[PDB]
Amino acid sequence: RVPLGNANLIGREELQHARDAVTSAQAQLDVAIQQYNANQAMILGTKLE
Amino acid sequence: SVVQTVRSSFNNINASISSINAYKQAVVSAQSSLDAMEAGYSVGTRTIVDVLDA
Repeated sequence: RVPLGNANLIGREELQHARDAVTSAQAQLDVAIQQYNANQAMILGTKLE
Repeated sequence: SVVQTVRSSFNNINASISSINAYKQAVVSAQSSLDAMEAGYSVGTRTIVDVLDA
């Protein structure tokens, strides 16, 4: 969507929404990654015994 | 024939008056719509195609 806005062929609210969507997706990914890391704190990559 | 012609002309004048009033109202409505569309574009909620169409 960015190039259309560069030439002023879409509303600026459309660019704001897309950028905010990218940021929100990044935050959700961070939440998932930290959850997984929290789970891995109880194993520390050691054998079963 | 003269009778019918003069009567018809009179009715035509009246119809013209009414049509003029209608068209003035239409012009005002279109102006309001254009102002709305332009303000939206100024604040950034509309494109420029809408301005040109208005």
